Amino acid sequence: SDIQMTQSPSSLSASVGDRVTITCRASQSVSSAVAWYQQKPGKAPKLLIYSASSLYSGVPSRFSGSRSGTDFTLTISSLQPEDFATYYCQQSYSFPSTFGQGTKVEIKRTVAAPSVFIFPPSDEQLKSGTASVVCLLNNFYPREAKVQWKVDNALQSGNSQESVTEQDSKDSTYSLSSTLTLSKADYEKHKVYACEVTHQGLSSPVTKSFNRGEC
Amino acid sequence: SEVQLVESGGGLVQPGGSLRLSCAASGFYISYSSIHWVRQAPGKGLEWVASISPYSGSTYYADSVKGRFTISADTSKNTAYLQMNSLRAEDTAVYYCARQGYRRRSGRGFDYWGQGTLVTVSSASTKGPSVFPLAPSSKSTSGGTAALGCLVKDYFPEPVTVSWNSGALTSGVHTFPAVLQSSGLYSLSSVVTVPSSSLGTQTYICNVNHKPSNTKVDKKVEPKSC
RNA sequence: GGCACUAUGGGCGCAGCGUCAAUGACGCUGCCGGUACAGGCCAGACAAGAAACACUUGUCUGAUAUAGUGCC
Repeated sequence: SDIQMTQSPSSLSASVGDRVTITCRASQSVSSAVAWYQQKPGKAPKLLIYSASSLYSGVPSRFSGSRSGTDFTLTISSLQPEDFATYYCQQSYSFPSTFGQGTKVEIKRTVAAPSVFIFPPSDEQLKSGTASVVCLLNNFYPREAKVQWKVDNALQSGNSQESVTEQDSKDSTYSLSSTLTLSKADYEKHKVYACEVTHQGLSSPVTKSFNRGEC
Repeated sequence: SEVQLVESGGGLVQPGGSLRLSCAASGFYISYSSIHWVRQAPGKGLEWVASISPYSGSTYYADSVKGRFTISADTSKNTAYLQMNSLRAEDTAVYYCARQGYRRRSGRGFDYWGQGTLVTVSSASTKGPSVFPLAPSSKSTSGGTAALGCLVKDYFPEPVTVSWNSGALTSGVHTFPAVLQSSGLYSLSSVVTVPSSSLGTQTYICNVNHKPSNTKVDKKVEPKSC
């Protein structure tokens, strides 16, 4: 069987100065053949720890590796600003080699509720035979957020796609964009298109909606 | 400081097609270390693929590629290779080759990696975007500010460039990551937040540029009123 | 796997010939099976060589082993 590497947390929100520990557990004994990496968006990985506890040459000492059996935790004693990135465990105990899925470290800030906007389809797009209905949630924290589309109160599945921004450089908030796709015909069969936004900064789920053919 | 690895030769290739990545070494003799290929899907994590061993030519594969990919080295050229065959939509990624260090110095840790080459596999032809305004109005106003934007719809391949007022407008914009539609095309939107009172007083134009299809599109976004 | 019992063609008995199987097992003889020292050699383990495997070189286990059964 191939060895499994599964990481926890899958993402972690912390602030500079935090003690951060990322854990990773192999599905069989892998002795100490475990490597850690830091990867920043768009750039290639950088080795932090080898032999599961050997601090790689030139990597700052706030990084350290640690083992208990199949338990591998990479810990950073005191988070610094250039540490916000993705982290990886890897087993090189046997071929085939295996990476963990990755723990992204994001900047913790005060809860910020989304501003919700919705946009009905253009007259231009509807002329093409397609209707795309867009909901924007703007400048929120944390990332976790339910977007639920309703067409005449029917909950939608399998007809929407979401996209999220990277944490903002200046307010460390995110923006998400859910777009509902319908055929033009499917669109004119109904009246009320709605976006339901459920979030921690909101007392209760907020909804933005429109009626097909509204001024 | 002087070790460097330079992948080269990736690109678009149709499903079932073949592509040979290169991995040029410099700063060290490639023969005495183990050389890998790692891939990373768009937005996904790193996925180990392949390796070839010093002095033996022992090669290894991950299950997902076994029997299609052929890792090799050419020590006269100080270069490693990845031959890829019967490529699939799933094989779309940025590919790194990596040097596993010297045993006494870095264990089996990968101490140098290339900057990666982009391998995109699709049956999708090149196609310039449709831009459709996301018109501002009520339902897109939260007090002093309004949200407005453009939908860049049904283009291939990545990337497009989206600027506002030919670059003059930048702060408060978000251009979103492309999302791949089950049609094999990409599609994104870009939104801008502005002070609401400017809706009558400042014009706004999304500038959508998609070099692969050599199309440049300006869409004036105008409010909807009543 | 561990334990306990029991047995013990050199860790390398082959002319070997097969078979499964992709290489060790299996089977089948036939000789020889006397005894011990071997040489040599092989396999496992480990270590180092720019070194996951392979290789080279070094030690080490090869009755502390090997096997059938019983037992958790």
